[PDB]
Amino acid sequence: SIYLPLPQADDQYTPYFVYNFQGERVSTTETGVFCLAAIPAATTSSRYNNQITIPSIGYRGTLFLLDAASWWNILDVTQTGVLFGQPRLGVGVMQTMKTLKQHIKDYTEPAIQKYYPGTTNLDEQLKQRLNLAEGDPVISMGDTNGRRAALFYRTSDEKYILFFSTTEDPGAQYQNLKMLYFWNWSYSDTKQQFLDHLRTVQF
Amino acid sequence: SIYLPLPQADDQYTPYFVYNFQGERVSTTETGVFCLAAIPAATTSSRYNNQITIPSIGYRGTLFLLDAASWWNILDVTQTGVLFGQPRLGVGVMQTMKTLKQHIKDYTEPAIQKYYPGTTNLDEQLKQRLNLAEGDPVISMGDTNGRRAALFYRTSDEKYILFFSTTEDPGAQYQNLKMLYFWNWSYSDTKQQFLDHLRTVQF
Repeated sequence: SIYLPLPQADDQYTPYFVYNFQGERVSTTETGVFCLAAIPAATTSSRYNNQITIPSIGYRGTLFLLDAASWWNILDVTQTGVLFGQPRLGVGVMQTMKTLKQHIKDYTEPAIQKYYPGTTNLDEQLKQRLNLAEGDPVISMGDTNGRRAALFYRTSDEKYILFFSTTEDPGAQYQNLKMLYFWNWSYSDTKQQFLDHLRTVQF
Repeated sequence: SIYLPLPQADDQYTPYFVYNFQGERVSTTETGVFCLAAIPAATTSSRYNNQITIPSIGYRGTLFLLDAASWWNILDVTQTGVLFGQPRLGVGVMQTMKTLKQHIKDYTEPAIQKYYPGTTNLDEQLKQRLNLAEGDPVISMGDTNGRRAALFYRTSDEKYILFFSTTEDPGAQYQNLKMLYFWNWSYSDTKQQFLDHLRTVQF
């Protein structure tokens, strides 16, 4: 019936992970073809404080490197999360986290990889907090500053987990953190390439 | 039944400008009760380069100050814009720009003011591009860095215009600009208060 508020909207078929107004598939190979917008949710387990100097996220193995940091955040974007399409498309919000379930396990999409613990170079305690299973979907992302991050789908509890570091304490209640948009980051892009490629405004 | 992509969705009644999980009214007096998320649309006329040292936005005659700047942006958020509700609500996206038309002219809402040209200190060229009418809705906003901005509803063509400055040229095709989230900024808040009050994560 109602579709607003969006978290309450009924499921709808969406043709592809990213699609245009003609219903055609838009490949996820390029940087910036989808944007994650959300009010993330945090719990007492979200904030992890320890310096990790050569952090990585592993996938099926190989990996993508992350910036060294002391503040690690495991946030849930399942309830309010939406994906905006690449700006040239004009599609705006073209998935909710619920509709995205139709495509999150589509390993054929270049953006989506299978999580691999073995090449994930993170503290033991942090891996424990992530509570992921080998093969869970993982997506390379970056914020608007080019700070690499990962979006996971934790299949065991059907939660979309946004994992990223911050330069400073986000606060015990996450009061300090002012969230940024996250955009998909191609596996072949360096940080400079990601920033150069990224568009956030339709022209 | 079909609401994605969102720009195409049929209008739906929404009870209030901001509302909770069961449709009850939420006051807009405080900072950070709503968030504008969009992929804005730009044209050649969107970008204006001139240094303005004491820029202000006037409303009914009084005003709110903006940061001194030389790069001015008049962007259209009608196509993809949505409003997320305050994080404590867990309500997520609760208006589209189309549904928002139901409430945008509700001057009883504390967040919404009537635009007044007389106390708006910007030059003729900028005012000409804004193309506003006295009394058009204006909302004081800020980005996640606490940079004050204005969201306007130009009643004449029913377009939502986001007006803000940048520190550098966004580019001829807006290629350089990486958009930030914008949150409502209470008329009684200083920049420090806006940043202190603002929450972008639910705990």
